[PDB]
Amino acid sequence: MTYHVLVQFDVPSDKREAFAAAGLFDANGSLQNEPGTLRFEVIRDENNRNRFYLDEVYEDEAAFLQHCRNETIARFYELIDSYAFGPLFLFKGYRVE
Amino acid sequence: GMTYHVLVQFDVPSDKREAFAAAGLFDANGSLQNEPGTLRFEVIRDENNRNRFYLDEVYEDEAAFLQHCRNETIARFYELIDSYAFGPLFLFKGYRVE
Amino acid sequence: GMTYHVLVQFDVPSDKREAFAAAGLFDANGSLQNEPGTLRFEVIRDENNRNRFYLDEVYEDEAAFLQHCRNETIARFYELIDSYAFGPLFLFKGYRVEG
Amino acid sequence: GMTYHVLVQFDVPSDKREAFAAAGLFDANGSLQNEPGTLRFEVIRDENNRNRFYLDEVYEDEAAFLQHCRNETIARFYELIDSYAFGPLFLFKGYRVE
Amino acid sequence: MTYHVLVQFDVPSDKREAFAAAGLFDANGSLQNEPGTLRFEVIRDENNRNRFYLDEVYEDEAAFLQHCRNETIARFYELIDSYAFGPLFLFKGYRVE
Amino acid sequence: GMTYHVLVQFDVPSDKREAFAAAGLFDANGSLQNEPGTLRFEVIRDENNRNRFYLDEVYEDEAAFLQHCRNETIARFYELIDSYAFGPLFLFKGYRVE
Repeated sequence: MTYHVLVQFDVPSDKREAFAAAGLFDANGSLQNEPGTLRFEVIRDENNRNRFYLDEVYEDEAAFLQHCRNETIARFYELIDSYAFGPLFLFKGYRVE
Repeated sequence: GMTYHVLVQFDVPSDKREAFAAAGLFDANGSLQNEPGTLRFEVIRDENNRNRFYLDEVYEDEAAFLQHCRNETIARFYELIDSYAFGPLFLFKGYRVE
Repeated sequence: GMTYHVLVQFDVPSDKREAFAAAGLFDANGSLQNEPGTLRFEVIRDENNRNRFYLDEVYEDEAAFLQHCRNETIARFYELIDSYAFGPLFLFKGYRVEG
Repeated sequence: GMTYHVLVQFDVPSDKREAFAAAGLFDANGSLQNEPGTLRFEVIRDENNRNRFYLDEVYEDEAAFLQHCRNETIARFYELIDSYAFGPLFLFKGYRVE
Repeated sequence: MTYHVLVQFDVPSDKREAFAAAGLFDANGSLQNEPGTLRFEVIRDENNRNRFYLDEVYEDEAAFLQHCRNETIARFYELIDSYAFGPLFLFKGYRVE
Repeated sequence: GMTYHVLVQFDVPSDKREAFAAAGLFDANGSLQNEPGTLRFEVIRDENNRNRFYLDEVYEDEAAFLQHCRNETIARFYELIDSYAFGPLFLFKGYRVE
C-alpha cells in the first residue's frame, strides 16, 4: 500500500523557470536523501504555463510525514515562498493492490 | 524523458467500491500487457473519501494516449462502470519536467 | 447591453440521462417561450462524462434572472429532477464584457 | 443542431483587467471575422471577482475547435496575455442536447 | 488560536433525513464529550438539497486529530457508510484573531 | 435556529498576507459591531497555503446577508483589497440544521 500525494502550484508568468528549478531541487533532494521516497515527479500543465504538479509516492504515510519534516522541503519552501500560490493538495491516497 | 501524464478522477456509490477497484485493475493490467506506449497506470483510492478513486496514467507521448483511448481495453472498462460511475473528470494532462 | 450570464452544473445517475435531458429541455423551452428577459437557454452534455450536464443561460440583466428564479418554469424543473439529480453547482454568474 | 461548446477560465492581476478584456475582445472579433466554423465567442467577467474572466465559445463540431486552436487569432491572443495571465483552465467541453 | 475544519458530503435524495440525523449525532456527541471540540455545525446547501457541510472548530490541531480517533466519529461513519459520498475536506486552517 | 451561513475564499500575493488579514479583520469587526443581523464573522488562514484565506460568515437570515452586502463596512473592505486580491469566490451558502 504505497502512499500517493498529488500537489498543485501556480506561479507568475515570469517565475516559470524559477519554480521548475525549485521543484527539481525538491525532487532530487528527496530522492537522494530520504529512503521513504519512491517517486517524485515535476509536471507542467499542457495548456496552463503557470501551473505545475508534483506527483509523489512514498512507502507509507509515515514516510510522507517524515518528508514534511525534513530539510529538503524546508529549502524548497524558502525558494518559492515569495511568489508561488499553493500548495493545493489534489489528493492523498493509497495504491489499490 | 518528457513523458505525457494524465490524471483521472471517479466517484462511485458506496456499494460499488471494490467493483470499481476490480475494473480499474483490469484496465491497468490489460493496458500494460497490450500497449507498448502505455508506460504507467496506477489505481489509487482517496485516503479519506471512501467513494473517490484516481487513475494515474503515463504515456510515451500524446499520440500514445489517444491510441489508448481508441483501444479495446478502455472500451471494456467503460462497459463495466457505465451503469454506476461518475466521471471521468480529468484533473490534468501535462508533460514531465526533466 | 451588459447581458447577464449564468452557467449551472448537474450530475445524474446513469439511468436518468434521458430523464434529465427532457427536464432540461423543458426548463429551456418554457423559459424562452414565457419570459421576455430570457435571451438564451442551452442544455449541454459533457463530452466525456455522460452523467454531467451544463445549463448555459443568458438574461436581459440581473433583474431578469431574479425574475426567472421566481417564475413557474424553474420551480417545475426542480420538481421533475429532485428525486435523482445532484446539483445545482453554479460554475459562475457574470456580465458580458463589451467594447 | 448538435453544436460543440468550450468554456474557458482565466485569472489576471488586478492591474491587468482592462488589458485582458481588450485581448479577449480581439480574440472574439478576429475569430468571428475569419473562422466560419466558429459560431460564438463571448467574453464574460465574473460578477464579484473582477480578476476572473470566462470565454464562452461555440463551434459547429470538434474539428472546427481544433482548427481555431491552430489559427492565427489564438496565437496572437496568447502573445498578448502571456506575461501576466493565469490559465487557461478548461471548465468543460461538451455537445449541445437537441 | 482555534483550528477550523470544513467538510462536504453528498447523499442520495432519499437519504437526506438520515444524514441530517447522523450529522446531528456527530455534532452533539462530539461537543458534549470532547473538551477540545468547541463548535460543530451541520449546514445544508441553500440550493443543492443533496449537499451538506460540517463546520467544525477545535482548540488546536491535536484536538482535531483526537476527534478523528474517538468513538463518536466512528459511529457517525457506521451510520452513513452505506450511502454517503465523502468526506471532501474543503479546508483546514487557523483563525486570525 | 436556522441561521444563514456564507463561506468565502480569497487569494492574495505573497507580500499582501498581512494587508489582507488586517482588511478582513476590519470587515469582521466593523460588521459584527454595527450590523445586528450579522451574528458571526471569522477570518481563517489556510493551514498550508499562506496566500489563501477564508471568511466564515453567519447571519440572521438571507435578508441580513444581503443587507451586509449593501452596507459601508464591506465597501471599505473592497477598497482596501481591490488593488491586489483574487476573489471573492463563494464556496457555499446554506442553512444550519437544528
